[PDB]
Amino acid sequence: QVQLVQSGAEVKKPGASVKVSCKASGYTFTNSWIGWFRQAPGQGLEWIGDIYPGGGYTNYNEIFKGKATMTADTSTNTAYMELSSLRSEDTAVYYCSRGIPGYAMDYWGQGTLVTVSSASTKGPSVFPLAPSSKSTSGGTAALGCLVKDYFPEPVTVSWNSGALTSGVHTFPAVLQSSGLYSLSSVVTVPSSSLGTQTYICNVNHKPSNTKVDKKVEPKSC
Amino acid sequence: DIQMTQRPDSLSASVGDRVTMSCKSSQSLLNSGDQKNYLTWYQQKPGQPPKLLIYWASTGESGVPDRFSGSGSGTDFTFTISSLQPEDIATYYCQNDYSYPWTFGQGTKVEIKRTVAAPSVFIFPPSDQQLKSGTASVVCLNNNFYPKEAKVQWKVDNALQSGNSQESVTQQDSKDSTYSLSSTLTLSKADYEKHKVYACEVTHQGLSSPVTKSFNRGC
Repeated sequence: QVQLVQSGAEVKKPGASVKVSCKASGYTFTNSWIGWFRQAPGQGLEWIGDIYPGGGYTNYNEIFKGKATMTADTSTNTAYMELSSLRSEDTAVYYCSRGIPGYAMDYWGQGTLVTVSSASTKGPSVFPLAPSSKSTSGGTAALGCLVKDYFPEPVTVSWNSGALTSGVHTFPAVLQSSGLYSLSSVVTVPSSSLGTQTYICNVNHKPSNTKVDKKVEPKSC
Repeated sequence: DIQMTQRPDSLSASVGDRVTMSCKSSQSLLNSGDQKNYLTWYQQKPGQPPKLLIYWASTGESGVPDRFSGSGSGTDFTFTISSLQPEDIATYYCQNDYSYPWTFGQGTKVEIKRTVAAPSVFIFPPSDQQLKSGTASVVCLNNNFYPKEAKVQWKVDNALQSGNSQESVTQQDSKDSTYSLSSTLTLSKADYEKHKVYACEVTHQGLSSPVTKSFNRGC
């Protein structure tokens, strides 16, 4: 019921600023702290600061003082973290969280990956991986989507708008020589019902505002 | 600031095992006013945000499994899983909640060891849609195997390929503790059309000899 919904991943050029948002619902916005954190892989979790929207009081980690600015808009129950003078090292997943006074930070948002780079965004091409006689095993069939040539990360993939989760594997992206990324997502389903069921991979690449819904079906030879 | 140190950096255990891990702070997290130790434990799985498990060192967050518990005081703390379940694979972080700035340990990654399981191997030719674009990706899928070390080789007309493929492996599965792997062989449409047999050959600890999945272009 408590929900914190963050804005989408973005690429930003060095020297630029970025303002991440955190839309709060399911509780009284002015009565809880919003905490901000970031995480880079291998390098763990860092506290940026917290803000109490009922008054707008802020505490900052000294390492982020002067570069990070937290604000909160109590008319829309949205908190914001602006990070300025962006450098490559600021590439990270930024999280917001909710903390009742006296308690720990809970209900973390889903994270926002900010990538600092001079390279322009590029949306993915999405291709089907059709089920076939070469993807069957004992009455099941594998099928998928190949999501090629995008930048920066991340791409998310769901199947059938989130109603198909069992047997799904969405793989970590790989770095191509070009500096673009690719990934694949597959799912195993019953072979018996390939004729009656419809499998759609829903691909979202927020940095380029690209959404693709690709139907994946057995193909006539 | 307060430095948090966790040990071990990672561990592997079997389902059902009792698992413990350590978190040490450079300064005491014991609050003299209310006698609480302000240490928090989070669980984080790949691609997900941290999930609150324990606060005030030993108070379980509502809904957290009984098998999880925090203990300790002052500068020395422990997190224990009494009976490790498949869904408990994750990195566990401790956090100083005592004084600003809040600081975190670098985590303990909990992994599961289970019985060997050979991969199920599938292959996908390029889509005609991709071919129109001038490129051809052939994908080899290795599903639900253990341990993670599977080796894939691509052969085109029985010739071993080098330099034209990429692969990645999943995180460990939270239900069956297996891994999966996807490898993509990418060629120009022109090169793809010059050869007939496309094969991915897999070796794995659960296979006595290699397993190959292949197709003939245009068959």
